[PDB]
Amino acid sequence: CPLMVKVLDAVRGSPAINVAVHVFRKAADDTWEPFASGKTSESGELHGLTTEEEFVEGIYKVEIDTKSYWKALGISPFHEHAEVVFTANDSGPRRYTIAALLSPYSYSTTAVVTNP
Amino acid sequence: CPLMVKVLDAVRGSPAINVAVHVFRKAADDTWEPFASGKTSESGELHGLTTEEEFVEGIYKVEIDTKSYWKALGISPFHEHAEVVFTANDSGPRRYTIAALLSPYSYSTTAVVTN
Amino acid sequence: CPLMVKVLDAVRGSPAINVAVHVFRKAADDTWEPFASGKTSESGELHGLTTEEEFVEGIYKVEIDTKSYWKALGISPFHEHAEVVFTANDSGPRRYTIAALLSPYSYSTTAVVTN
Amino acid sequence: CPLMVKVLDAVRGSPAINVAVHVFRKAADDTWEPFASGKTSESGELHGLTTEEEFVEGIYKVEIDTKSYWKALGISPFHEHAEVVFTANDSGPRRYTIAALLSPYSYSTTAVVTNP
Ligand SMILES: CC1=C(CC(=O)O)c2cc(F)ccc2/C1=C\c1ccc([S@](C)=O)cc1
Ligand SMILES: CC1=C(CC(=O)O)c2cc(F)ccc2/C1=C\c1ccc([S@](C)=O)cc1
Repeated sequence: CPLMVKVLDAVRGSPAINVAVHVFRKAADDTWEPFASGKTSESGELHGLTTEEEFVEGIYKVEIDTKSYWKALGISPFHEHAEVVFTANDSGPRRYTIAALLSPYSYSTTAVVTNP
Repeated sequence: CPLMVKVLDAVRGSPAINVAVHVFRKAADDTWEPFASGKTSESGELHGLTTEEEFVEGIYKVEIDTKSYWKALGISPFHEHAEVVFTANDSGPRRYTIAALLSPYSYSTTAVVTN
Repeated sequence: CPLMVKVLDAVRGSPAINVAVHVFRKAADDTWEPFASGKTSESGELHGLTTEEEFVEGIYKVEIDTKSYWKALGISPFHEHAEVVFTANDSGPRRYTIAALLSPYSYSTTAVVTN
Repeated sequence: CPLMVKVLDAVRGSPAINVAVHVFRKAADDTWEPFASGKTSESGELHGLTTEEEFVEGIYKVEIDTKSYWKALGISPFHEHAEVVFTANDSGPRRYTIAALLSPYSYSTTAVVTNP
């Protein structure tokens, strides 16, 4: 599994469950093409977005739909979403975990990049 | 000053100086329109981006060119840029400070909305 | 002002106001000696903790009473307090800003060391 | 496993390996008694610190030895260590993960608390 997302909720001290995530890849014409999407599980994790074969070199945007997550919990958050934009596989195949920590007016995102 | 940006460097423990920042507003057709830009000062701050007259309710994107910042320090970063997308509202508090803390493989962003 | 503290609230997007802060210096016997204290202002800041004459090289602990802050907002927090421990050095930059971002089950702290 | 530590390195985008961790518990006389210690593994994780039986109600301090970690990588960091202080098991047994993200002049710590 070459592309990982893991989301935590800094208000509840829990995984952030059912968080929608949309992945895009920059096309040759410089537009964002839809690449993959999904929702975090009970554990706050999202696996199986892509395969090594399909996950080629490129610039990727991981959109984490934070506003919808917070709204459902009765909180009016600041951000529309978190977007994490990065070049992937530009030195051969890697495994990426995008880790996000969510508060209503703040978020952090960290990448864990490993060589399999 | 309705909209300020402050950027800090978590590796050097300093303001992040000369970081390019580009602000966009979402247009009716859902495309991003350039709105304002600048570079952070020696205090890591960017002021005078817009005015209260111009800064109307709407969706905005603040783009922070973190990749160029790290490259100028000889450090290989993960992100192309940091991206902060939000709705500006007239209701609640109306001075917006977008704060950002930068590491090569991590960033955090916080909004300070005051009266 | 050799040592400043700024505290932000990540739930409300505001300065963290009236947060008690206690500063300690490590004594020769490795015990913590009270050094300075105060409460954050309406801007979430604490100034005038010490002077350049008094703020000598040594190990310091800045304790931020986050638990009481959350309790006053009716929110159940994880931590007893935030704890920031560091060596003050004369060599490098010498205005220290201890910045802290608070969530109920999370906090971040950053040091801004300037010239 | 009722007490978890997981540490990441925000400079290298990797787990923080061989990070020393010391756990203390507040005694009846208000002193910090040594409770458990260990080092993060290749995955940045530390397991097996304690057992449900030994992990009773109390106030705990998790000290993460960040300064030694950074020094070995040739970086002079700001903090001596991270200390995470919390009441545990004060409403019955829980499982705790203390998650830390490290930069030379900054750190964050989040708790993930689950009911088994
Ligand atoms: C070690 C670690 C993990 C691994 C895990 O949970 O399995 C993690 C996962 C997430 F989804 C979010 C954060 C973390 C984390 C540390 C951490 C990161 C950012 C912050 S922000 C900058 O306040 C604080 C702490
Ligand atoms: C109080 C505060 C300020 C205000 C200031 O210093 O002027 C600030 C400005 C920034 F550009 C970035 C962070 C902070 C901050 C606390 C803080 C925020 C995020 C993190 S991340 C999530 O580790 C950690 C600490």
